[PDB]
Amino acid sequence: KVADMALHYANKYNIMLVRLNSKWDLRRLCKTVGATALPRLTPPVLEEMGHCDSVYLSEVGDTQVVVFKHEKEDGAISTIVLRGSTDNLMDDIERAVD
Amino acid sequence: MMPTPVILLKEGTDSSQGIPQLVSNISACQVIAEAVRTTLGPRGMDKLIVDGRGKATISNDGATILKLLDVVHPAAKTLVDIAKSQDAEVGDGTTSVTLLAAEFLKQVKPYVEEGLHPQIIIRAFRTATQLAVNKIKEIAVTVKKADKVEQRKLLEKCAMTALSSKLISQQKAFFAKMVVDAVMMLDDLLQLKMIGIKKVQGGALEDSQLVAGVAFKKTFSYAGFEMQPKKYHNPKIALLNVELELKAEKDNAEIRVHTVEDYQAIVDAEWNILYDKLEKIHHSGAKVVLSKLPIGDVATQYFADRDMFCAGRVPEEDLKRTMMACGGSIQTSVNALSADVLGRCQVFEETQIGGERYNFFTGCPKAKTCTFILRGGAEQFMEETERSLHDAIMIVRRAIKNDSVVAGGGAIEMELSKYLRDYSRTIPGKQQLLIGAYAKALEIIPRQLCDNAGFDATNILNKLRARHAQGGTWYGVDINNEDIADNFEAFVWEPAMVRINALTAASEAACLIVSVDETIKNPRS
Amino acid sequence: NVDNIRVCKILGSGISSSSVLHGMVFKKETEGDVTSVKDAKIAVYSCPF
Amino acid sequence: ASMGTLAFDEYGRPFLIIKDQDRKSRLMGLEALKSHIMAAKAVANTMRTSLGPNGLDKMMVDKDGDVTVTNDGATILSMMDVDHQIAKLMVELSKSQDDEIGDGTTGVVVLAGALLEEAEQLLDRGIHPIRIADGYEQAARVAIEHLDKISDSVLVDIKDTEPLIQTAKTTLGSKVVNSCHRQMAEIAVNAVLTVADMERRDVDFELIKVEGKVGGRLEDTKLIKGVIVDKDFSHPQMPKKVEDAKIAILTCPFEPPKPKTKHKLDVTSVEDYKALQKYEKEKFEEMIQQIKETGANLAICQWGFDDEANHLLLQNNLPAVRWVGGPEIELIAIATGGRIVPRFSELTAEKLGFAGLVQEISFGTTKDKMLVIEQCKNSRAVTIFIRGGNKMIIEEAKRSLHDALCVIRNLIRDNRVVYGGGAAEISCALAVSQEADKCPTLEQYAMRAFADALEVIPMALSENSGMNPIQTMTEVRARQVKEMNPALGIDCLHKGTNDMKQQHVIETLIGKKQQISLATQMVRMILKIDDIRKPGESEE
Ligand SMILES: Nc1ncnc2c1ncn2[C@@H]1O[C@H](COP(=O)(O)OP(=O)(O)O)[C@@H](O)[C@H]1O
Ligand SMILES: Nc1ncnc2c1ncn2[C@@H]1O[C@H](COP(=O)(O)OP(=O)(O)O)[C@@H](O)[C@H]1O
Ligand SMILES: [Mg+2]
Ligand SMILES: [Mg+2]
Repeated sequence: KVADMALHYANKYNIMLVRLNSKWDLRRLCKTVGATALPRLTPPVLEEMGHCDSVYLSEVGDTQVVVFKHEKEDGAISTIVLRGSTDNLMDDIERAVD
Repeated sequence: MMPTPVILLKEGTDSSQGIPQLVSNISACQVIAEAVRTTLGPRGMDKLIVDGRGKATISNDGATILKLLDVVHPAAKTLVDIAKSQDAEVGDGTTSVTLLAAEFLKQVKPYVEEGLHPQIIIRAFRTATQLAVNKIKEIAVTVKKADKVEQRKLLEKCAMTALSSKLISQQKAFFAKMVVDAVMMLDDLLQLKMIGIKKVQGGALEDSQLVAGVAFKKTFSYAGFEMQPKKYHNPKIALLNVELELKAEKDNAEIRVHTVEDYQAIVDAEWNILYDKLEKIHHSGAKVVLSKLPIGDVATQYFADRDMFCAGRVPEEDLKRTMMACGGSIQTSVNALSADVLGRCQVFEETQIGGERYNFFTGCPKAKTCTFILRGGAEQFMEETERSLHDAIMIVRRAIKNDSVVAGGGAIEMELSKYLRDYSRTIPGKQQLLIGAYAKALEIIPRQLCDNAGFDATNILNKLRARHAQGGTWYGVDINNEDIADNFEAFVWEPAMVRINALTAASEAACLIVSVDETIKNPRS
Repeated sequence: NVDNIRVCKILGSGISSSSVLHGMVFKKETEGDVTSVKDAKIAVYSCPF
Repeated sequence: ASMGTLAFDEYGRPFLIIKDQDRKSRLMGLEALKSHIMAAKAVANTMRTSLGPNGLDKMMVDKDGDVTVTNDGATILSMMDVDHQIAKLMVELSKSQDDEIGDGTTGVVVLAGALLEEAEQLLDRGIHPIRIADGYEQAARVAIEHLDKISDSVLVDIKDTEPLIQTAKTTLGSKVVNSCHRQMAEIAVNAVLTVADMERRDVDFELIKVEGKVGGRLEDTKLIKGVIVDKDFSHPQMPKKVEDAKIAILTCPFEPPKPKTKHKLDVTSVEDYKALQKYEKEKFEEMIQQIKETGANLAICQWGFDDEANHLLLQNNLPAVRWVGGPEIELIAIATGGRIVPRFSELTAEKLGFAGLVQEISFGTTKDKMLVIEQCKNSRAVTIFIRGGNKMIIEEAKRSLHDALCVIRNLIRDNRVVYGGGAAEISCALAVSQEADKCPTLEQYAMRAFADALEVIPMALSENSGMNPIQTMTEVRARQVKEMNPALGIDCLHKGTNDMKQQHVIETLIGKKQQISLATQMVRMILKIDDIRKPGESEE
């Protein structure tokens, strides 16, 4: 969770906040960005700091998403964004992708 | 069937296989479609669905009606899902998708009955849909001038067309102008949460207003609030996230004293903490104070003594809208209330709105948000007005992203049907029947428009087909004149993406329904 | 690694509009006011902020 | 005619579409329209008897057996226990009219019922309901323009209140409090004018306190330019009357201070106990002295206080009241001109409110005491005290006064008026009829139906008063055509003349405009519904 005062002071210094509940998503983000999940609020050292080509808030259809995007044609994790007119159709496409 | 001593699946597992289940699925899709047919076009009607608790809902939107229907047929649920998809991606055309998909299925039903292989039908649908989408992209009219007045007129006409099927269609020009004005204030993302929609009971539809700022209901003022002035001519607004009350310093704070002097000092320290927060707020220069957290009676009386306005428990989205309109910052701490974190509006006022008290922030020149105040005689009346305005807002947003339009009223459907028939005449013949069936199914929209309007559908369709064949692209149904007319010159304009997504979703749903050969339903746990 | 390929399902535009993104997508929103960074310098914390 | 569809497939396999579809019901098209029209007609016919000075009341009984006798249409429909969705729409329309205007809650329902009744015949003739709705909308536009045309302005000035008195009397004529007609109207007008921002701004109703106590007479209802308080003086031996009272409004209980944060005061020796006892005694003496130093005569508290403070207040000639509610504290502070003080340390002379007379009032053999804070200097808050022979007429007087206050508020918002008694309806019907002749044929039927529906209000007024409806309405319409006078209505009171301008039957223009607008919108909304899907489960 994010404290109100912490959110205030982060907004004051122009810092983007993302709150991932699931530890799996945090681990995958660490893999795909190259950062290390620090256990304290200490400022990150140079090696532990992650890097990405672009991070932004975007809307696809009617769902708001947060995108971590690499301009290079490489990376540890790549994602496939599946569109469709039905949930069942997208599930079948996901099975085909698997 | 021979009863095996130990059966394969569980007791009560029901399985339907073969052509009969496909025909039953098509019939179920038809049944779902006919529940929304009459809600199509300017002469469409509304449906009244009552839930289990007796809270009725009235709507003209196909997606809403389908959602309120407790559809349990597995094949029929695909139509509801594609209606939801069309509402999410576009926001308009939630009825056309269902009618088009059901008409596709109905047209191919006779061939299914005679043992035609469903993969052939699926391939034919894919080919026809690809061709139709390409034709829509090719023939869509675009304005390559980037003119302000022309683009605004395009937005207003698109909003008018999207609105001329609802109960606010009589005031459609007024509401379309308001919707276009509201949308043009959004900065770059056109987020829906930046367009507030307040519904206040009582009043005519023409009494609805759009405020160039932010407005919200009064939120449980404490004692001493009535001595605060209710009008400011150049206020500075202190947007805060602070609880201005006498309370425990923390939930785990314990005070240990052993002297009465220390007791008095502790009480005075609590009072001094509260008064220090209040004095910092007052010395910030602000006149209007808003907080997400509650503001106590002591703070209310303090601000009344200083001729200031306060309001606690303001909803978070309303504070975001006020921040965007005035240009401040939601401060969780009052230690640094500099001039750059304070909102500013020309006029703040609290007025009576139909039996309720609303706070009005107007005159914001840099506002990136707006608030709709909808008036009506009933809760469902205002809810349907809100749904109609949402449809118009989504249409205007999509038009803002790209200004490609096609004439409505079935003109595009006739053009696509003619093109698909012309293509089908030039193929070997097994795909020919299916592509012709697709083209014929494309004729459902103007036929349903004529049926809803009480015309003679056959004569209108014959005239439209003749006009399209002999030359003319944007000829559709003219409801008022009981005849056909050039719908492009009649300003029946809709974005091309509406029809594109409608055709794509209908084709995908039809292919998914056709591809199924067996349905197995396990017993409920 | 199979798990390195993530699938995000977003309804609305048909499967022909699907695309491959070199990164990750989270169907969520930002807590603060900043909604876009061009030269991101992510610092990941596993502890509450 | 119901149960949706039932086919079970042409192959004999089960055909289940909607959950619990075999226990649900549905109506489509003209049958649903006719059912809606029938329900609305029933509601409107029930309501139409409570229209006009000769209108009759409805006795409403709730779940717990409590009884309310009323003529207010919005209250009648709110308490009426409906199940039909269209009836709920009528109830909500009446509530909307009450919210926006405050008067005319019965006329809207009758007008909507008449409009739907005419739409029934129009549909039977074979007209699409959307065409009927469009014709109704444009006829309503014409009627609203005519209402603006024939309106008249009045003076809302304080010096001359006679037009306001006449308007309030016209509003109160249909209520049971007409036995004190002019008195009730005048107190309502004075109440609204006292608590009002002058420059056509809002009239804030939290500054009007409406209180009803049984006993006495209805004529004893009076306007108090101050605050009536259900509380009394804390000590039984305190004086029962204070003259030229200098009020001291406080929100701090007269008790030793208590920190909000969790705390513990450790007592470790006998000296600590002595210091604590001396601290308590000195805190009581200090708070009493701080109250007394400002020169105040009366102390008003919100959170009560204990015995030592009570006896110290009595001993120091300081009458006091405890446990006063927050709204009452705010009203007292507004009326007396004082400031709400959160603790004695901040109490000064300039924060003291002044009241000419503070008195405790008895109510016969009831032991019930109430406090009057009146004779303020420039009281910006007002209170209405209602008496009566039983609680039911007290509640009815409360809602009648609310209607009068709402009407005067509407007059403040807009000073244009039209003359009631059905004169406005007849003139609007005539204007719609003249407009229909120039219109193409197809919308003529809708416009004529709208005019005939508008003609129902004079018919209801004449029938309620015993006169023949059709003959009286036709004669009045013929007179209005013969001589240009939109002020001729239905002489319900049998005063001899039909000129409502002379009879001083006055209504707010915005009230009529809202009536017509809301009726038209609700009629259109009902006419656009062609399908019902009730659960039909008959659940308990
Ligand atoms: N003024 C008009 N004249 C003729 N056709 C119209 C007019 N306005 C809208 N339509 C048609 O009505 C159809 C349905 O629109 P609408 O009912 O608003 O939403 P949906 O497409 O979700 O049903 C559209 O395809 C459009 O072509
Ligand atoms: N003295 C009067 N003479 C003739 N008509 C009157 C008189 N007073 C009231 N009316 C009419 O009686 C109608 C009903 O008014 P009332 O019952 O007070 O409120 P509502 O309009 O809510 O029923 C009004 O439309 C008004 O024109
Ligand atoms: Mg539409
Ligand atoms: Mg009345």
